[PDB]
Amino acid sequence: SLPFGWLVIGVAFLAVFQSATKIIALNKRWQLALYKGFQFICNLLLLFVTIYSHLLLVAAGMEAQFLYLYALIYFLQCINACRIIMRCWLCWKCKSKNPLLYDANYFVCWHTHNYDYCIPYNSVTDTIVVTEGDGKEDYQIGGYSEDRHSGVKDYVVVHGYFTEVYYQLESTQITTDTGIENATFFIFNKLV
Amino acid sequence: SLPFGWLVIGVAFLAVFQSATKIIALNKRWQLALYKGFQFICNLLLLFVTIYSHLLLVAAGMEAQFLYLYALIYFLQCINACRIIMRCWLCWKCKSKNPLLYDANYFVCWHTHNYDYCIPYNSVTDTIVVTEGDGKEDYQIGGYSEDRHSGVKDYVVVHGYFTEVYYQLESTQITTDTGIENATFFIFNKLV
Amino acid sequence: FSKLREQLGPVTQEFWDNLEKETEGLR
Amino acid sequence: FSKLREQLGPVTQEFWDNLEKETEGLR
Repeated sequence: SLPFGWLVIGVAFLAVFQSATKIIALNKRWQLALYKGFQFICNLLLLFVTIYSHLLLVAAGMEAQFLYLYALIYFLQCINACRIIMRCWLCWKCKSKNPLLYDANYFVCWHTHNYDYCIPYNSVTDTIVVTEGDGKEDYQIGGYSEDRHSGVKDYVVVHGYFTEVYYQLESTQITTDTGIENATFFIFNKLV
Repeated sequence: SLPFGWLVIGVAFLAVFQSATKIIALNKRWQLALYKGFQFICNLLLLFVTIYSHLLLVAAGMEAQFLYLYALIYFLQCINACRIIMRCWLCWKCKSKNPLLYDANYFVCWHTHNYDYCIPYNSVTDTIVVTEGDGKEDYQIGGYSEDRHSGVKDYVVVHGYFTEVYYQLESTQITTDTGIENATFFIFNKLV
Repeated sequence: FSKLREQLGPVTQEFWDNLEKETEGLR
Repeated sequence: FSKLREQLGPVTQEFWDNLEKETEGLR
């Protein structure tokens, strides 16, 4: 005998967590983790409200009607879990926690002696531009900024779910060439 | 008399739509709309599963226990709706459908005679780099690409929820300066 | 329509800074 | 571990292209 109140409680909590994740501003680094963390809790809630509801359908005998729908739900949950495992594999591979935080498709990366830079990126392009500067010294790509702790390697690489695209450093645009004070531009070209 | 089956049906459908939105790849433009559209449906479902559950609590008289929780849910839904209205105001202001599609914090924009460019961006930076090139002619910022239909204006602006930051075009890095063939780099500096 | 935007501009940032102050010692 | 990645690489893109073909005339 599974009481129906737990389903309502799970529904209310899941609504709370959807409402929280749908309004969190993605400005600072701490929010992103929060923005991820809430989702994680939500996912658990999304599981808890699902199987319990399924446990009701078998309890009421109304499970033969929508077994396909719940099978689809479980299949998509398995796909999402595999996606999370791939993200964990990427962040282990990129030596940083950025892949779990940011939701970008790709991650341009380069490893130094002490620090490893893993900056999110939309898609593989012919060229990649990195802007080094301060107000704090940092490297910025497409708005995403990472506090620099060392120089830039002439081989930068873009990680992906299934792509590993190396890039070649061609030119470094110093302030004299560009005319913009306190801003260094590094340009990388996609190696064939 | 509100039957309890509708709550289970809404739970199942909401689980389906969470599962769909949590796996959609954000590579092409059509997916983004889909990725948004599903969310829209989900939001309706998130409403439908909520108030109905609330309608059960008043039906069972167990509403006095968690009125605060549902009030918080409704308050957060109101905040999310206001956020969507602000996004609609932005896309009306930016003359493009990109703000409703992309989830970036800011949008760098510039208006031409025939076409209007509204490219997503993370945060306001000192400089902004735009890469013009083909394989198709387009302007690319931080991986996000938009098919170019005209030139670039020397005044580019960044839209935001509450910020309107103008930028000044300082230098144009042509292929001779950079050494990268078929790639033009436009550099904008933030006006004070 | 811009009056609401001007009023609502910095209140969200102030709330986020309050959250910063509250949960800084928690994480 | 890389064998699964190699196997799963292009199947997702092929499925997305199938979706492209199916729903191109719908939108």
